[PDB]
Amino acid sequence: LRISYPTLPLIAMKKKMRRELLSEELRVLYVALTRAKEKLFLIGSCKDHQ
Amino acid sequence: LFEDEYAKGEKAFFELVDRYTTDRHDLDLQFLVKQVYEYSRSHPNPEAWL
Amino acid sequence: LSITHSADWLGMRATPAGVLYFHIHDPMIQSNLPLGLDEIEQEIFKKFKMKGLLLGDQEVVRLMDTTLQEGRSNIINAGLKKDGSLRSDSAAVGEKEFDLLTKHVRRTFQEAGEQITDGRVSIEPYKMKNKTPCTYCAFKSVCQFDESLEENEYRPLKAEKDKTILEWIKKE
Amino acid sequence: PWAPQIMEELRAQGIPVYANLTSGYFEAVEVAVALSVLKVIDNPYQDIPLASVLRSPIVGADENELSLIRLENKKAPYYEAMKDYLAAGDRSDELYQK
DNA sequence: TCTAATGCGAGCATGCTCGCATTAGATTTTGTTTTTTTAGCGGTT
Ligand code: SF4
Repeated sequence: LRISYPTLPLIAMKKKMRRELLSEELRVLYVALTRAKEKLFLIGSCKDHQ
Repeated sequence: LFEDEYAKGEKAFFELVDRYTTDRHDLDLQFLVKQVYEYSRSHPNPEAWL
Repeated sequence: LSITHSADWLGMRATPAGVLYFHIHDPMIQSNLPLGLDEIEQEIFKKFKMKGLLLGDQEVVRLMDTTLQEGRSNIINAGLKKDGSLRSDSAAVGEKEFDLLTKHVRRTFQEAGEQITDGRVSIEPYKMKNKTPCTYCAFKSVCQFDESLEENEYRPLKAEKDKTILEWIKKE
Repeated sequence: PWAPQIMEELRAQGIPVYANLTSGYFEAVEVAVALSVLKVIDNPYQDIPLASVLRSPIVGADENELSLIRLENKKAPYYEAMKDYLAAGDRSDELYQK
């Protein structure tokens, strides 16, 4: 038929996976910041400040 | 393995290939098998989880 | 070539209608809405809408898509509004614009051939939209291109907007 | 991914940098060339690895000298052309000595 | 591959939102793991 679309468990697993992933990225950030002893620099870039 | 399955030519196998490969090659199915096997190896009983 | 020889080749002088690409493939339809068979067939059909460049005419577009009465086309990347005029999102340009590009190509050919005969074999990879020839090129080990090494740099090519490109063609 | 450019910039400023890398080995020109030598020793009938070794500082043939090699034999593999230039050339020339 | 910008017209409160369609852009990985024991030749063919 040449058709495809997400099944329910796929969407569920997608949402669930996004959650888990986000949570872990947070833990990554925590490890990164807790590494420091005396100084901490955060450099990030953006399109527009305002 | 893939050559043997194609050789056997079972309808089920083609039903799988058609769904998880592109219109000109079957590499994506290769990757799929690899990925699934690998993931299953993180359980104490990989087969049972499969 | 098709236009310049048109009068000689088959009979009479012609006018550039457009340049079209046809994507050869067996597409998969990704629909969130349930589709009847006719609707699926229509979506599959839509996947083969040709990209390229056209000449902005009611006549030209209508000739390329005789089904189009109003709205967007499923064959050519152009449309007709309720008013009837070609709608702005169409990939069409003026006859003059076509002439500008077509003259420009020959400009490039002339210069390139001249530099080729002059003995120019310099290592000058371009870089446009993070895309470089080098990845698709087999001679990376022959050139031994080394950015760190001085006097070995990419040619920055700008992702300029089509309108600008045309302006620059006008100037040149 | 961002690490290489950073290292370059810090060295431009003069700061000493150390990063444990897991990629980019075969993009090193030295590695590409040394490999090319190995391939050529394996089977000389690979035009690109050959040409690579020739233009490399290992041999040092320049673009004119390379095209000169081609001229001896156009249709043949580059290796054959190299063989032929060796056959017809005279000991007096620099390219022959290379 | 999903998010964002652009275009056009229908219904609403002549000018405005909203629906929808569509395309076009750009934007983009992380990782580690070993040692294998254990007693040189051979004069002379
Ligand atoms: S690889 Fe060497 S030759 Fe091929 S494009 Fe990049 S630079 Fe020019």
